[PDB]
Formats: sequence, structure tokens, C-alpha cells
Amino acid sequence: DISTLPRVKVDLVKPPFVHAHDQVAKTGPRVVEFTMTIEEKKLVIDREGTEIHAMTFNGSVPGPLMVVHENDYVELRLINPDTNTLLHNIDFHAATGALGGGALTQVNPGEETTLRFKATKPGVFVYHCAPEGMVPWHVTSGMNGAIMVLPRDGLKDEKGQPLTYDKIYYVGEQDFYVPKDEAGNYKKYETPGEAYEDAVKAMRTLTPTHIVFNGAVGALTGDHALTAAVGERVLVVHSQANRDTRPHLIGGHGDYVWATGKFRNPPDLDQETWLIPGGTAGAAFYTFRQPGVYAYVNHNLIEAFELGAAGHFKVTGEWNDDLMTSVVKPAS
Amino acid sequence: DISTLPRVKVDLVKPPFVHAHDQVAKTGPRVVEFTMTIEEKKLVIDREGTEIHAMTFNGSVPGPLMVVHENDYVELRLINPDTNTLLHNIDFHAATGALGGGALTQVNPGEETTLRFKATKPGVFVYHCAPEGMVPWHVTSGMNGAIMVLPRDGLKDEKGQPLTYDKIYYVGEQDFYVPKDEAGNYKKYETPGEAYEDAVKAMRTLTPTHIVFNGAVGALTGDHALTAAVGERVLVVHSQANRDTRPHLIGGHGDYVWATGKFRNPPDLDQETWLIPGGTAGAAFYTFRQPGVYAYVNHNLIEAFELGAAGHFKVTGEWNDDLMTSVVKPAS
Amino acid sequence: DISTLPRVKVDLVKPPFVHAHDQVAKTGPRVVEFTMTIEEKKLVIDREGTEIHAMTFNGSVPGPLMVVHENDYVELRLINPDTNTLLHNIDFHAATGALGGGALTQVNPGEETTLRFKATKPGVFVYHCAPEGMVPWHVTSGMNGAIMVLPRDGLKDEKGQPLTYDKIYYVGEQDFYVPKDEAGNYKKYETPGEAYEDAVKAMRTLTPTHIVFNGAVGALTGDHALTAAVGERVLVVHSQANRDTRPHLIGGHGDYVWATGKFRNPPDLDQETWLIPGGTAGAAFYTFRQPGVYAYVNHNLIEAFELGAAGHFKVTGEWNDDLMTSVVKPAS
Ligand SMILES: [Cu+2]
Ligand SMILES: [Cu+2]
Ligand SMILES: [Cu+2]
Ligand SMILES: [Cu+2]
Ligand SMILES: [Cu+2]
Ligand SMILES: [Cu+2]
Repeated sequence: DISTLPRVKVDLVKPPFVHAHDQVAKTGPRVVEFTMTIEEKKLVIDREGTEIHAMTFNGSVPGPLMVVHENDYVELRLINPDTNTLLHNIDFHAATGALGGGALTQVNPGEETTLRFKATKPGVFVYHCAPEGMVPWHVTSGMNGAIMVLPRDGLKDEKGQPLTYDKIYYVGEQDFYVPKDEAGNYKKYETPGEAYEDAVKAMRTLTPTHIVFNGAVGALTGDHALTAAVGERVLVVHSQANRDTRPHLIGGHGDYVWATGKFRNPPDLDQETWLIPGGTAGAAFYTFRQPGVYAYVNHNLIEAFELGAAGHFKVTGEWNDDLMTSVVKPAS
Repeated sequence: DISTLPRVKVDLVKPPFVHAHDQVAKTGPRVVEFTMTIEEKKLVIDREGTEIHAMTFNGSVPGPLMVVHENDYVELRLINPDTNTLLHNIDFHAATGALGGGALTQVNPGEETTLRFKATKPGVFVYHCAPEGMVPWHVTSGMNGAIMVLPRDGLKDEKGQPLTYDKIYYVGEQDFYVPKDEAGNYKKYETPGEAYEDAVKAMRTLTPTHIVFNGAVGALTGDHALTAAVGERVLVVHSQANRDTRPHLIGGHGDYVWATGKFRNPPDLDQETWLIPGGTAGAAFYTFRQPGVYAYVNHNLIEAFELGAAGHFKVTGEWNDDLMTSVVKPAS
Repeated sequence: DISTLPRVKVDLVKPPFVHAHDQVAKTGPRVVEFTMTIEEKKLVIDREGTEIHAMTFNGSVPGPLMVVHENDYVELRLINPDTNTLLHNIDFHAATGALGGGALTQVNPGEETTLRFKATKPGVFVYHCAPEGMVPWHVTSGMNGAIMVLPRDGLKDEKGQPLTYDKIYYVGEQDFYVPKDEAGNYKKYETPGEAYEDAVKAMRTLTPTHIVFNGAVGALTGDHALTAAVGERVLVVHSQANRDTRPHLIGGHGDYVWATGKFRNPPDLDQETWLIPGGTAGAAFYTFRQPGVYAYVNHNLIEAFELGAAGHFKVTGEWNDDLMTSVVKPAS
């Protein structure tokens, strides 16, 4: 009986950070309680000041990373305040039945609902909104995130030995389709309903106008760059709810990668770049060996450096000249 | 001597259904005889009534799924009736030599040919027409299908234990490139030769106008939805002869997936979404655990819900509230 | 101490050929010395005579394949002659630290530099230029290649048994984005700086105008077709520094494939087609079983046959009628 299980309430954090958890499960199965509040809000997504009407779980793009263990029950209270204008729901790729929960969680503004599902498969998974007839519009307005379902005994390598991360980050990658006029400037809209047909037209080009990490060009740089130390083991969970991506750590690797994110499989070793299919979350484990700045990108470099899909690590520690050195510095 | 082998004649069925076969081979190697008749025909591919000139094997898009076992010989009689206007051939990705059979099977209208090849590698494979100089036009006009070459002892999981499907479906996914004018309406053509340069121009955009399962928007819905029962093990073979796709069962998973379709490899477990590369067939095995409607989609959701790449399962049986339940139904 | 190690100097060859090497390492770790000279040069990339300003390592697109063994040190002298006009550098996906070497190798025209890095991970890897702010422009101007880091005991199959290739080829696949006017003709430019904004605009379409192997439409055909004999084991290393591809040997297979190119993983068997993500090198091993012409393509067949991503093998030897035969040749 589920009512006999411990309940634990989790307060979610903003990406790229992840709420506190234990890799190896320190209790038996639990009901893990999450609350998310849907927020429709204006967001500036690039340096030019382009502004879209984002559709968010808990105020951010992507929505926050939820973390549980296999055979836990996820119980989500989803709140759609009357300050929103649209109906929303949620579909968990981690769940089984009713369109991942979508058919059960349809909330008009001013409504709320509570869904519970059993996390029967270990892995990182996409979650996203999916209202009948308007699915890609909501997903491509930012209304998606991920959930990680850890094996009860934590992560394992291809030989079945433990892998333990010191830090974990969640990189949500978002394709936006800002409608353009004939001349190619971004078009502006007065209401959701007035925006919709132009939103559909832009999407159908299959050409994103922007592709960003954590909701905006440059969001994971500067003061908000990811950080680590030489010697630290870092897990980067990466999701793309609608379109393929190919993550790459410039100057590093994916030492162990579950490119399609499912932990009952052995990881792929020593990856330079890996393909995360649209509608998927993946995870990469890396131990840093050199200090300095790294870029973490979608390695369609146009998508990276022109459309926005690039962030940075700043890594502290000792430089290893055995691993790499400049023998003769650039000179004439 | 091949003439010493049993011969078995197979009458093919229309996708998404698959001709009768046994997973575990009940005989020694055989010559398996298939006949396909090429049909050029008009097809309505969307709700708006858009009509293209489809190029088909046996009257359908995709062509039918052929099923044999490893080390069987496939003997195909390919008929090009004089009511067609184009030369066609066939290339089997399952075969070895002469461009998969293409160099040997070139048939003008009013001709026929018989090809035999040995199915030396187990897996699902694309077949498609490929006439020199006009390959993508034929393939993207619908002239492709798949063949499944089963291991003689049937399918196995990642541990080498048997996997046995109760039902099997074949989902052919087709990218069409309907030429558009300046204003963006579909352009109309009086003959194949008159259509060709505009067909090439549309293809070169690399942007499909339609992406459909079983030949049309909505073809696998309603009375033609796929079906199953809770507890049933279902194999979905999925092919894309020209362009990448990322299949996903909404509300389910791929319990065991050969994303690139080759059965000597262990399957990937517990997949939410998987990448089938253009020019490939893949296969996913799932045991249904919940009743109700599922959508089965390409999880580029724009390709799914705007361009046509979505079908449904209707699944009967008992709802499992342990697996998923609405704790509090949507309310204000 | 690295100064105690043998030094070996390698003179690189032009793709698709590969400098001489041993699969099983015949010495202990070495410092392997390579020199590459950057050349900006005009290149004709199609049959129509379209001419771009290519940015090359050592005069070719792709740059040459470098070959070393795991735990060797790669020491590259990179020369940027004063006859070039741009600043360039190099990033090795095989290397660890300073953006793969990019942050250390920035050379203005008339400068040179020497980088050394330890090849700690076995596999095929992309290398490419990546100057801050101009990365995709350089990469999509042809300024990329690959490096193969062989396991010290050579290649292994999925069971840990030796795989030994008789021949090896390197296929570099290049996406170009030639800017077009309103009417769709290729636009012409007087200097790099004058070309740049239009180069960016074209790239942002995410639609290549050309996709070629070894630098031009038809480069691996005719007198320059790849060759082999029935019975020969051939390794095809394939790279795509910026955009996904899905290689396929028409009439053959990838008997053993490392689609994302990293040799500590078991290969995928019997592949028809495989996905190499942008920013990745992959490798396929095939034993030819039939003579004749094969095409080797990106199996988005529009990208292959319209945009340029197709080459040929010409294979000599004995035809095997057991494997494939025409039972009845095409006739009315
Ligand atoms: Cu929504
Ligand atoms: Cu989904
Ligand atoms: Cu045809
Ligand atoms: Cu093919
Ligand atoms: Cu450069
Ligand atoms: Cu790179």
C-alpha cells in the first residue's frame, strides 16, 4: 500500500542546478512529492533583446530537474494560476500510461491537479507539456524539462563498477521558432490566439531561429558559467524535448555517456560528441584533468555559435603539461 | 545447390500489417518467393486533399514488409506493368552485391525480372527503388519499404534470453517534398518529366512538406489505429529510407530497441526515444502495461503534429493505479 | 620524461589516402611529429564550376588523417604562411585541455606554433580550426580533418578478437553554405571581411548548398574512386565536423562499426546505415564479398545525389551467384 511508504517533499531548484539527493538510495522506496507552478512570462532570449512569451514549469526554461530512484513514486502537484491564459498539462517520458500523464493533468488557469506515477525504469527522461492540438507550440515555447530516475545502487560503468559524481548539472536545450516577416525581422504578437498561426508557420520551416541552453543566448557564461575543479567527476544531464542535438565538451570528452539516457545500458566510453535525439534526455560523466575555460556546445557549430547553443565551464586547478603543452608558442 | 531447397511462396499484406511467419525457424533454409507489382498512382496525403503521384511497391506507401530468416534466399519477382510510365528497380539493404540488387533489376514499363539474394545478416533493413540519376525522387515518392531477416532462433535480449512478440506492426515513415510556389501553395504538374526539376528544387530545400506514417496524415488513427491488449508484447518495425527519425511511444517506452535494426547486437533497454538514421530500419519491442490511447510519433513534435508523423495505439484491458493514478483530478 | 622517448616524423598524405602506420604498435610510446601548413585557396566544388574560398589544413578538404597510438604524444607544428589572410588555430577532439589546443595555437599569417598533447583515448576524432568568434565559418570553409588513435594492440571485435584491415580510407564530409541571392544564384565576394556577414546569413539557414566527400562533387569517382578486391578488409574512417551524416555502402554493409568512433567500445555489427553526429568521426570495417561498383553515400539520398555526398568503390574479383544472382533478367 503506497500510503504505508515514507513521503519526502522536494523543493526544486533553478537549472542548471539540481535539488539535493543521494545517488545510492539511503531509504526504501518513497513517495517523492514535487510541486510545480506553471508560469507564462516574457523572456529575452538573445543579446539583441528579442522577447518571446515563454511557457514555463516553475518559471524557468528548462523546467527544473526532478530526481528520484527507481521504484519510487513521483507525486506531482501541478498548479496553473489564474494569471496564466492557456490550458496546460504534463507528460513524463518516465511514466507509464495516459500519455505519460498528459491525459490526466489538463489544467485550465485557476486549476491544479496531482498526479502520481511509479518510476519503473532508471534513466534521465524528458517531461513536457502536451495539450491536444497544441503540443509543439507549448514544447517549443520552453515548456519542458527532465527527470532523473537513479538506479537504487547508483550509477555503474560498462564493467558494473560504481560511478559516483561530485557535481551534477542539468543543461536544457531549447529550440525556438520566432516568426519572421518577408524581410526576416522577428514579428510581434498581441495575444496567444493571434500568435498561433504564425507560430505554426515558423515551426513548419523546421528551422529554429534560436537554440539556447538554460533559456537564453549566453545563459551559462560569465558569472553563470558552470564550474568544476581538476579531479572532479561531473555529470551533465542534457535534454532536448523536440529536436536532435549533439553535445560536446570542448577540450574534454564524455568519459562515460548514456547518449539516449537509460542506465540499465552500459555507457559509451570516451565520446567526443554524442547524439541526443529530440524527445530524449542523455547524460555524460566526465572527470576534469585540466584547468581553464571549456565550452560546452551543440556541435553543429552554427547552432552553437550563431543560434545560441553554447555554454562554458570554468575549471580551477593545476595545469598538466604532460597531457598538453605549447612547445613553441605562436611566433613569426 | 539452391534447387535442392524447399520453396515457399509468400503473399504479402498491406502495412502496417505483416505476412504470417514464425519467429523461430520451423524449417531449414528455404527459398522464399515474393512477388511485387509496381504501381504509380495518385495519393491524397493530408486532410486538405493534397494529391501527389506516388511511386509504390505493391500499391502502398510504404511497400510491404517481407519476412525471412537468416540464410534463407529471397527470390523476388518484380513486375513493372505497362500502365506505369517510369523505369524502376529495387535495392535491398539486406543484400550483398550489385547495389543491393539495383544494377540487376532495372525494369521498363511492361517488363519484369526475378532477383535472388542470400539474407546473410539478421535484422530489419530498408529496401527501395534507386534508378541511376533519379534515386531520391523515387524514394521520396514513396518507393521504399523494408525486409526483416530474423535470426533462425528468433529474437534475444541483452542477456541472450528469448524475446517473443505476440503482435508485430510495420510503420513506414515517408518524407514528401511537394513543390511550392512563391506564395507557398502546392504546385501542380502534368507529367513526370514536367514535374522533375521542380521535384528536385523542393527536395534540395531539405525541408519536407509532409512526413507521414503509412502514406498519409492520420493513416494509423481511428478505425486504422494500431491495437493491443495490456500484457501483449508488440514489435514495431519502423523504417525511414531517406531522412532521420526519432520514434517514441507516448505513454510507453521501447523496452528493447535495436535503433539501427541489426539483431546480432544487444538491444538498448528502456528507451524513451531512439534515433533511426535515414536509410535505416529499426525495431522496438514493448510489453503494454496500461490500457487506453497511446500516440506513436516521430518526436520532433513539429514533424509529428504539424507535418503528419503520428499514429495511435488503442489498447484494451485493466488500468493499473499503482503504475499511475490521478490523486487529485484537475479542479479550481 | 618525454625527451627520453623516440621521435618519429610523419609526412602526411592527401585524403582519401592515409599515411603509413602499423595497427599493432611495434614500439613503445613515441612522440609523433606532424607538420601542417594552412592554405587559404580557391576551390571548385561542383560540376557547374562554383568556386569558394576554402580554408585548408595542408591544402586539402578534408585535412589529412593523422595516425598514432594510444599514449603516444602528438606534436604538431602548424604553419600559417604570410600568403594567407586570416588567423587560424587547431582544436583536436582527441586532446585534453585548452579547447583541444585551440587556445594555444592561434597563428596570424606569417606565424607558426608547435603543440604537443598526449593521445590518452583510442578512437577516430575530428580536428578543426576554431578561432574565437569565427568558428563555424572556418569549419564550414573546409578547415577540419581527423586523427585516428589506435589501441596499442590494434582493433578488436565485440568478442575481443583481432580485427585487421588490409586497406584504410578517410572520407571527410563537408557541408558548405554558399550564399545565395533572392533568385537563388550563388553570390560572389571580393574579400574575406566583405564575405563574412553573408557567410553567417547562409549558415543560419541551416541548409547546406553542397555536401561533398573529399572536397567536391564527384571527388571519389572515376579515376579517383576508392578501390578494393573481393576478400579485402577495408576500414573507412568518416568525419563530419559540423553536421550529422548517415554513411551507407550501397550493396554492402558496415560489418563492424564504431558509429561515434571510440574503440574502447564494442562495434555495432552488420549495420546498413549508421549515424555519425556532427562534430564526430566514425569508422566502419567491411570485408568485400562481391566485385563491381559500389556507391558510398550519406543516406539522406537528397544530400547524396543532389548535394554531392556520394563516392564509389570499384571492386575487382569473382562474382558469387550464391550470394546474389539474376534468376530472370529484365524482359517484357
Ligand atoms: Cu503548456
Ligand atoms: Cu514526449
Ligand atoms: Cu522507382
Ligand atoms: Cu539505400
Ligand atoms: Cu581557420
Ligand atoms: Cu569541435
